[PDB]
Amino acid sequence: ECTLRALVEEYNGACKEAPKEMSKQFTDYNTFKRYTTSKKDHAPQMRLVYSVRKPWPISMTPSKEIPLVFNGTKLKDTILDLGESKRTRANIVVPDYWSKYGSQTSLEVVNAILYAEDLKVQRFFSTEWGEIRYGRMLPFRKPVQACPTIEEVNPASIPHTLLQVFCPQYTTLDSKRKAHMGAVEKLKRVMEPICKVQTQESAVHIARSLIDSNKKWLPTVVDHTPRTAEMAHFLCSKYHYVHTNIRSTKFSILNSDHPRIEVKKVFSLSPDVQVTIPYRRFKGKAKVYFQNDQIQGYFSCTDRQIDEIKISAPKNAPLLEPLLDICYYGSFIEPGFEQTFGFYPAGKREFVDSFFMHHSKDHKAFLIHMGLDKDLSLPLSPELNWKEPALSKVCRVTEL
Amino acid sequence: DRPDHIDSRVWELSETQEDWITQVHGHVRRVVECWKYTICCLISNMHTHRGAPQYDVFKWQDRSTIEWICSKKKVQYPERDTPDLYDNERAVAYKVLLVSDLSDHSPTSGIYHDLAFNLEGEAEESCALVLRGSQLQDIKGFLCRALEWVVSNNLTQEVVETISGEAKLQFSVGTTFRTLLKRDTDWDVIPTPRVEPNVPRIEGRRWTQMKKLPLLKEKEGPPSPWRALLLGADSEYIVCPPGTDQEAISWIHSQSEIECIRESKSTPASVITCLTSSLQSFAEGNPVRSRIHEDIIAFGINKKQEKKQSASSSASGEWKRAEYQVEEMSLPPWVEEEMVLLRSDQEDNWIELEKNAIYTEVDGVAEGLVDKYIEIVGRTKVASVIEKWQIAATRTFSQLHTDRSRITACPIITRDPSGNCQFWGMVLLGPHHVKRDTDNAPLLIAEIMGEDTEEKYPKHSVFSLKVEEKQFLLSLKITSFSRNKLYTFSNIRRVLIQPASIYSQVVLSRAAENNSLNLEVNPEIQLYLEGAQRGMTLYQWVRMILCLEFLMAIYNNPQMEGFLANMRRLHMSRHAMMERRQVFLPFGSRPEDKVNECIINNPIVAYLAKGWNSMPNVYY
Amino acid sequence: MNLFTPLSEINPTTTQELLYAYTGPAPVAYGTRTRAVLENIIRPYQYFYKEPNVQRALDIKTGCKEPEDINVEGPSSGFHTASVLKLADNFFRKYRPAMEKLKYWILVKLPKLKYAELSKGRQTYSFIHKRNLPAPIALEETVEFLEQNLRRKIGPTLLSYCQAIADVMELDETTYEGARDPRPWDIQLEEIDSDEEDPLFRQVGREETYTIKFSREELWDQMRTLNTMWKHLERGRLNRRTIATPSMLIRGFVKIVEDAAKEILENVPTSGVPVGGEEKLAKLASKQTFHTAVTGELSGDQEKFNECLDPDAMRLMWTVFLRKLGCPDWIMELFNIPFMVFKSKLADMGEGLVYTKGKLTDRKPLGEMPSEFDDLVRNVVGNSISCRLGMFMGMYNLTSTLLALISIEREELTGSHVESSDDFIHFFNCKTHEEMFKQAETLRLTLKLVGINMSPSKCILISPAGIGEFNSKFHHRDFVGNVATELPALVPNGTNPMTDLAMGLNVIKHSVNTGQMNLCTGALAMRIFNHAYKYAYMALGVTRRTRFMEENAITPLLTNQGASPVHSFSTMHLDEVALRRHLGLLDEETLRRILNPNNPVTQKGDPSMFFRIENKMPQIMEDYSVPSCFKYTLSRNRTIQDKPHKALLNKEERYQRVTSIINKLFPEVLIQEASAPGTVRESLKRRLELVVERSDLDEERKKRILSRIF
RNA sequence: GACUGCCUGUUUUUGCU
RNA sequence: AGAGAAAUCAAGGCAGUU
Ligand SMILES: Nc1nc2c(ncn2[C@@H]2O[C@H](COP(=O)(O)CP(=O)(O)OP(=O)(O)O)[C@@H](O)[C@H]2O)c(=O)[nH]1
Repeated sequence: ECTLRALVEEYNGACKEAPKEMSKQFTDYNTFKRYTTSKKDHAPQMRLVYSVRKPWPISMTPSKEIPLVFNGTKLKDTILDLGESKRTRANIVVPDYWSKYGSQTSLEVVNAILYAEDLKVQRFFSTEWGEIRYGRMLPFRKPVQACPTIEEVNPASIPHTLLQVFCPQYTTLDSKRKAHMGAVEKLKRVMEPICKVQTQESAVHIARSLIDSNKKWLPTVVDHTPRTAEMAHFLCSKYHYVHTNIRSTKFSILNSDHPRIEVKKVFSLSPDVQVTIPYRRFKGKAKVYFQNDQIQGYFSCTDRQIDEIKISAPKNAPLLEPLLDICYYGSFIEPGFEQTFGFYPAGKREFVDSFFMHHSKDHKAFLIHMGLDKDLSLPLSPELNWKEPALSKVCRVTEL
Repeated sequence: DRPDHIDSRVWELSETQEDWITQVHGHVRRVVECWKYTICCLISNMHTHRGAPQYDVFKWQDRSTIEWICSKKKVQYPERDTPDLYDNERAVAYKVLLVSDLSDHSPTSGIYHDLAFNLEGEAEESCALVLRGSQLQDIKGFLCRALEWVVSNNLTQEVVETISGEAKLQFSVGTTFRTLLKRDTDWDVIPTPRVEPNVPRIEGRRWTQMKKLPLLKEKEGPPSPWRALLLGADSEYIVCPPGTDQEAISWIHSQSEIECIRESKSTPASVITCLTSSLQSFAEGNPVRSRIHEDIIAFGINKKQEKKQSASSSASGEWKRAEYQVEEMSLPPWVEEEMVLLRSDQEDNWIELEKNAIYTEVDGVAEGLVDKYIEIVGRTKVASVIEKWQIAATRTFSQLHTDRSRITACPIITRDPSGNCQFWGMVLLGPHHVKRDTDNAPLLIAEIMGEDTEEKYPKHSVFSLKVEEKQFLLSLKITSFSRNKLYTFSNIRRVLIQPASIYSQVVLSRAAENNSLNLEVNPEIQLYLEGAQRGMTLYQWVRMILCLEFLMAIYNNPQMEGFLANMRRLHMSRHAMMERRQVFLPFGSRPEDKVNECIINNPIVAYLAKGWNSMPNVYY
Repeated sequence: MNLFTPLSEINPTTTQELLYAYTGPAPVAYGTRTRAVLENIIRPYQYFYKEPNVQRALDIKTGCKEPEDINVEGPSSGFHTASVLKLADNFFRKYRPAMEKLKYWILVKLPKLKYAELSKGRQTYSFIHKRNLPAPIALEETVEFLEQNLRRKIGPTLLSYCQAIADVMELDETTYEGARDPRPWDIQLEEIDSDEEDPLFRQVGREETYTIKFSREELWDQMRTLNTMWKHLERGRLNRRTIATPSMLIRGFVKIVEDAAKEILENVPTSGVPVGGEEKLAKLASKQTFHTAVTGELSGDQEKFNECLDPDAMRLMWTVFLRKLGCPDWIMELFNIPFMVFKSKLADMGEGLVYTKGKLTDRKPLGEMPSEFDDLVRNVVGNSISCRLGMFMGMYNLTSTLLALISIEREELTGSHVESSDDFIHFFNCKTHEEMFKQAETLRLTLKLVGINMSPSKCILISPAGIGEFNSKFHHRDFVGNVATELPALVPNGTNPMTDLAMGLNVIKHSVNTGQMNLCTGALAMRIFNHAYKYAYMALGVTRRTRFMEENAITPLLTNQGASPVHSFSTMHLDEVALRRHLGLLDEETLRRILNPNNPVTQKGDPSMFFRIENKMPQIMEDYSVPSCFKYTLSRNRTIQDKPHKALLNKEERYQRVTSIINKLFPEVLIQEASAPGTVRESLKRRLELVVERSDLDEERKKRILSRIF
């Protein structure tokens, strides 16, 4: 195939011309991706005026669509710029020449590149403003998500979600588990026409922009939403204010001998600094029926130990985080309720997030507390997935 | 450093799998991992079934191809716990786990069926079953041959430590580096001073109250001259018939007579030939002209060599440390007349900024305030001076090739709404090769005057210009202007922002109190004018704020910067006392000494100091 | 000044904007930095003793002094050891969450810190080329040096880099074996990459070998040596200061220490050096619910901050924190290396003091002829001079703030303190004026205890709180925006029209959000920036661009092309291209051309890009402008020719070739860092057979693709 | 010496945190 | 000359001839 042949030829050329640089470690790419002698960022405001008026003031990769002379004007130069492997100089009118006498692209490609920007423009030209009300407003800066997102994602799951969007085959099971399936398909659908090796560099940035939730410090007079945060520069000020217009599971305790007891626990950072965080716990016997999208089932409750669990799930459907929530409400697994993760926590939000990440990274606690057996009739595997060929299946589990 | 019993290929392959230099006994761990890799590669040595090798090795392979092979096998393995090698004949996985006791039959994981050896060859019973006898013999050989290596290099404790536990981070500083580190400090690497922790009780000094505001000193000396590049308030233009720049320069060059009224020693009167040649060349059609004999004097060509030769000729014989003295000059009397002339009212709007788009009523309010500000501060002499400064700076900076050896002409021509050309003056760029940010480009600026002074313009040569029965004054000066200053004066219109900010704050505060914007408010603002508290109307105040800011910008030397930085504190203290609040200072606190050091020769700093010290110094 | 002080309507504090001479020529430094360097080196030695005695002070290694030696009236360099110990203990006893987060960073975040973070810096001193070079180049050359001398492979983590630096000094002699261009004056052209009626030529480069040898002492001196430079465009001072840059052999250690200080300071409420830590001062100021009590406000600054600071004091503070936390010995043996190296610092002297004989001047070294700095001749090591006391430059601002904050934690001081290097502000809340004076003097003396030394003439206390200043942010019942502080940033940048417009709009929007601008100021700023934008890009009057568009019927459709403004005040966040598309200014025919990925002119970049206003604190902005044909890059500077070290061009072009073969086989390094263990060649190989094997082609074709691979 | 040709206008020891 | 302020620019390198 043509692209594979070109890749082979490029690899051979890299081996031939640059043998020393190709013998470096792969992790060095994080350093030599930026290895340049250019200093085009050392106070460039003082050089703009006479640098765009200088002969050959631009850098252009060699191409055939650009004639040497167009209507008496020398558009491009035949000499490669120093320090640049595949770029030469040209006249400043080449950007203007391309705007009319240039090649075209697909309409879908234009929309893909102009996706986030057009979404912002539509959001601006899609709402009805109020009447400017003047007064001695008191604006206070608060951390608010500035740019609206297609779907809420954790800051740590963004790289994994992007890897799933672009390179689902060059990823691990852990990275797939840490992804945010539910927003990956939207990005794939809206990004497909541009997911090419030619434009993968520019696609990752615009895909992150739709998914990143950077928390900027912005003035406010009323509690902003993600929508009314990117526009805070003209909706609120010191003088005017225009008025614009467990995780994901259901518990259903159902049958229960006693209600959820709350054992308040105090973690002592110091004799003088202490943190009090209570956890919900089931006492005695209970029968709780859960549901998560297409997976459903109910489990028995014997003190803080999971007596037995049975589920109905599609075949080869991941089930790690649902059973992690199941362990969360009931406090069936530790550490995460009684003893710390080696470091004393600060708040319940941080504590619950850490409980989620630590146990999603390693589910050994669930297996060791839950039950394992040597047979084949058991539905799940040590990896917490539904029917599959595997060994040492998780005991004390039946079908529903 | 590679043991002879370990293959070279596996050694170079294990070199970078894990960081062995920052691990406790990292070498022994690397040797153990090489042991495991040689065990797994030694297994499946040419062994095959169907049409593929019987065992697939997963240790130290690229994870992408590992996932690909697992996908071919319809099974998923995590990174944190992945089996060593996978058997496809029995469809089960395995992990080589060297354990000294050999009695730990308990499986480490249920995902993969583990296999173990006892460090001298014997395997666990299920491991013996799942492997062929030849493989067992080969493992016996490798373990014994590594055992002699372990015994010879007496590492029998490190090997069991590494096969027992996991990796531990370490960072070791050697004995040679430690002495070099401790050469210049009394303490050691981990400071352990043998002193009891306590806070000493130290006696200090009392804190004094600044009862009266400091009085800035006023230097005494000759009046300061006009050191700015252009002329400022004493700058006029010649009305010309409508047309292009060349069509006006030709008209000036044709209908004019040049005679010298004043001839300063700094700029010889013989440099007028360069100006006449430049105007002639620009009239013909070529802005860039070659050199003439007078250009050497005009732009100081080959002046460095001449000065160096003269300095070499004139020698004394001491080689003393250089002492540069900066002359102290008092406040010139032309600052007040400059400030009152720059506030004068013209007839045209000299601020022509393209209007922004208006999509929301917030912008309509925003553009209304900007339009009113431009109306206030546009028909004013200072606006015209800002304009002429901007054209003078930009038509030189843009056509400053920054590498040139011929004289360049950059006329200062504007246009009135009636279309008549306005020849403010001409800037003659000379041979320039500026690279550093401190290099100066030679200039010869000819400018139309309104009135000569000879105590304000000592280095300017004044000529008499007669154009159609009208008598103007032409001033020629020899200046050297750096690239940074040309750049920062190309954006001279930015000075409008600060008075605009003040005006905007006043108007928006009035709108806030009235809950409605007026944009026509003319507030009465009280100020310490001529000592007594008088009042202005925010229209001439903002105008003269603009004039003062323009004078400050064109006179921005390090003295002005330091003076303002050390004067913001005094202004804040004045604000504090104006609110019936008391100000206290530490022992040796004299905040006026950091201000008096910046008052040396700049005229605007002297004007600001005189304005400060004319105010009341105590607020009862 | 009488026009800048309104007595009615707006207050004089709102007129601090007018007290800036910005938009004018920023002061620039002329000549030799050697006098400033020697002054900044002799100042710590002069201030050690109450009676100035430089000669005795030059024999002091650790600036520990008895309590009675501190000059309560004037600057005093040094510290009190017992006071530092007790103050660090008091700081550790409070702010326990900060210490726990430090421990988390040490045992969860430090082990996986990569040395590739050193490449995101800027110009560093190079011990091989004896000049300042870009951070990636210096990092590459020092990594190659360590690999060649230690005969092993440097680990990706920064801990491995630091261990390699620690181990290379154990050797006696070291060599580099670099590359040079024999004759940079013999530019030779070859016809390559094109021969079809449009010939393309690329310059060829000849290479030789340095083979330079370093001994242990010379390498140690180069590690100690920190190159000095003028601070150009320094707005705010009459006297020019001097900046300095350390070598690449200490920068990893320094980064470790500074990151530890960052995750300490981001969690304490008394620090302002966090970026989001300057907005807590608004909360402190709004905390004005005093119950009719004497509440002052002391805004001030510290004199000789980099001179009166002994590295041993902050070294002791760091080891106290690490010992009370429970960290192992090697942790404190890793956090103490930077301070002991800078204890033996070798400041690089300039080109020599200016000696004159009549009118001609000569640049002579410090040793030759008598000068004012005759006491420091004994400290001259070649062209570099040692200085044990003082910091001499601000590489440690975070841990310096840490020292100033541990000084704060006493029992007498019961106020609110905010510390940002030099500038600071205190909010006393006492019962009587005498108690306030006692607390202020206790503050002064305690900062002098560790050597912080507030400038007497720069600290002003207002007994009724409400008026003050901090980092050019003035306070009068609230913090008033200062438009002047960001005026030098309204000039268009110098990268390309799209990025320039994006940065201009983002700067104006940020100034509006912070309160430094409002409706009219922001709109006028935009109108001025638009004209500056159009002029700078040859879109005003008759120019070459306008001519080329005139005799080619190329109508202007973009702002950089001379079209009408499209960005309003409400739309600084919107991008030009999408805004013009929605309003009907750009048709699909033009869009499919300018946005065509096959553009030969567009240059790929990143949303986040370096932004420095004028020699100020570096900042990071957002560049959301789409990669159209107008997002180009300027031509490379060609001063590098005629220089022996032009061989860096060949190395960087080879590295660009390798970066081009990567990013095409590895669609994952764009999203995250590179983590595959092995060489570039082996990884590229394996990925090639993987991509060809995972494709859908005939088996014989796959075999021939494999055969063509070598 | 100067005198022919070539090169560079941020990379010449000079914008660090 | 001048710019300027605590010391610099007012062109600098290289190859050949000499
Ligand atoms: N790393 C950097 N630190 C800087 C820079 N500019 C200022 N600083 C910091 O500011 C402080 C330097 O201020 P000085 O030591 O000159 C003290 P002050 O401001 O009072 O000046 P003088 O009164 O003239 O001594 C010190 O903390 C530095 O780290 C800079 O460009 N880089």
